Amino acid sequence: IDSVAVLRGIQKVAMLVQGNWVVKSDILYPKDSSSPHSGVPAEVLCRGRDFVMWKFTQSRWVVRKEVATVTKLCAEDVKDFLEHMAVVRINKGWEFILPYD
Amino acid sequence: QPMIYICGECHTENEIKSRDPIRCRECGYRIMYKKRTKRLVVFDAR
Amino acid sequence: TVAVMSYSGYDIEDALVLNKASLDRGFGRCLVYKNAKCTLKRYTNQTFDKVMGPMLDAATRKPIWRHEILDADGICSPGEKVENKQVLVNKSMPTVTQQPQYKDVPITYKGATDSYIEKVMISSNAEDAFLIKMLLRQ
Amino acid sequence: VDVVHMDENSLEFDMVGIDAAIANAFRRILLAEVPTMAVEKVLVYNNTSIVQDEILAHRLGLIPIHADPRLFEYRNQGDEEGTEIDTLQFRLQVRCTRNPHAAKDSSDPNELYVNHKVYTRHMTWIPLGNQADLFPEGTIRPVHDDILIAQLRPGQEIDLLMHCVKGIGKDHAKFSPVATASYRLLPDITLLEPVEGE
Amino acid sequence: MIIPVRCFTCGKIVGNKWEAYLGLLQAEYTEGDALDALGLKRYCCRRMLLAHVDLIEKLLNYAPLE
Ligand SMILES: [Zn+2]
Ligand SMILES: [Zn+2]
Repeated sequence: IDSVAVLRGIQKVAMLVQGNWVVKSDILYPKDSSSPHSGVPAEVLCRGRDFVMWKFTQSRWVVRKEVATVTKLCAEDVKDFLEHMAVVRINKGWEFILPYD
Repeated sequence: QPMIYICGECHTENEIKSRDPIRCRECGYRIMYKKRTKRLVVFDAR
Repeated sequence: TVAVMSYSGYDIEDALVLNKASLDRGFGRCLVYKNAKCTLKRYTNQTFDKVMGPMLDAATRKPIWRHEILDADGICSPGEKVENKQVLVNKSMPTVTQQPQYKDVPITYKGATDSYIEKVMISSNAEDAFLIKMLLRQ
Repeated sequence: VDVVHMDENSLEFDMVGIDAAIANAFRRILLAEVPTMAVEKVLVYNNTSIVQDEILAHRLGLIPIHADPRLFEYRNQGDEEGTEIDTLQFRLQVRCTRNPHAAKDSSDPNELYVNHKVYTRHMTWIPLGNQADLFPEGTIRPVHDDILIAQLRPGQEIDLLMHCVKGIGKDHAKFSPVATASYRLLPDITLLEPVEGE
Repeated sequence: MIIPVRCFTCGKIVGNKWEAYLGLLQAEYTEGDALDALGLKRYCCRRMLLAHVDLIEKLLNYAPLE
């Protein structure tokens, strides 16, 4: 493969965070998608995801109990979105699933 | 004094009086539901 | 919560003893939903079924006992309890086999125990028939 | 009698010298024959919640009431109204609406709605006759202040009227004053030979 | 459909512990620790919260609304 020029393609679809790639927001949900789960429906708000992945860029992790009140949306959104990238440890949120390459 | 029905899709009062085909006045939805009565009912708490 | 023991002798062949203060607090509480539907068709002759209103008692200005729970449009209203042999739809069909004569064919609640009405559905097919469904709860 | 622990809504104590056939009698009286005040009649005006009216009446039956049952008498056979002497009367009336101001993302129900949870703090006591002066403010209430009853969506409405009366626990289990009342004999584990080492 | 007011076996008022149980699971307790922190000693009370399914939160999606 042309493994040097292709980064102007890959930059549009994935960005490197904590030594690893993380999927970009626009791949998963454009701005008219309905809630993917049962319970109370919710609207899409991609910066409500992007702020969470931003917090993983500055801090070590998301480290506090009640971020769902600060960002106002359902706990059933945040704890489901996180569950595709991480595993829980007691009280201190989630553990990043793969080592710091 | 008139009858008042509730639409099934949009929950709006329709007041079907004359012999018309059953149709919501606002949407196109064609199922109505009656309202709850105003008479009281008495239950046992058992 | 099950204790496995021989108690009171009413539990000999597969019978099992319950707790009276557990059934009162909500254990085993079920609901039974039934149905009662009625159609009102238009004939080839230009005549049609119809729902008369409640037939009043003139001395008391209240409806008769068989028509007690009916609303003003002849259909039983959601929220009220039905007893045995009360009507739910006050239907009348023509006896066309000059002015039309009607006979009564009411939809009555056959049933040994009482039932509460929860919702009454009114819709129409494309053949000008009116469809009426009731949901009954015990 | 040695009382070994007591606080709010709990008690532990010892009885020495009594036999099983009297301590068991005390346990059975505390379960089934000590009277309290609980809801029996629920009069319904416009229940539009998803909770069925029978199920709602059954849930409102089991809420404990802070009335002192030494002050009331038994309602007679029949007598479906009941007077100042032998009843109490609470009024639940909740209407659910939309919150007119919220965020645009608007996911949780706690920002979108108001009165969408019917707790038991929405019960308001209604006096009868002279009960306003026999009881000061606050002594006639439901106990727990947080019990979920129903749960609503905007447009739905709950309005009813309760009638608490006096009854014993042998009749129905919503009249039982205790969560659990029981006993055990006291152990005396004794050592037959001296146990040393590991 | 909804959390029962009392436990079926003994009679402890369980029905006010549900909104607190979900909040203690938002603070990332295990269930055996949250049920102990709420005050549920016996297992008959513990299975009221441990086995409950909250169907009314999902039945209210299909309810008619304004
Ligand atoms: Zn409509
Ligand atoms: Zn229990």
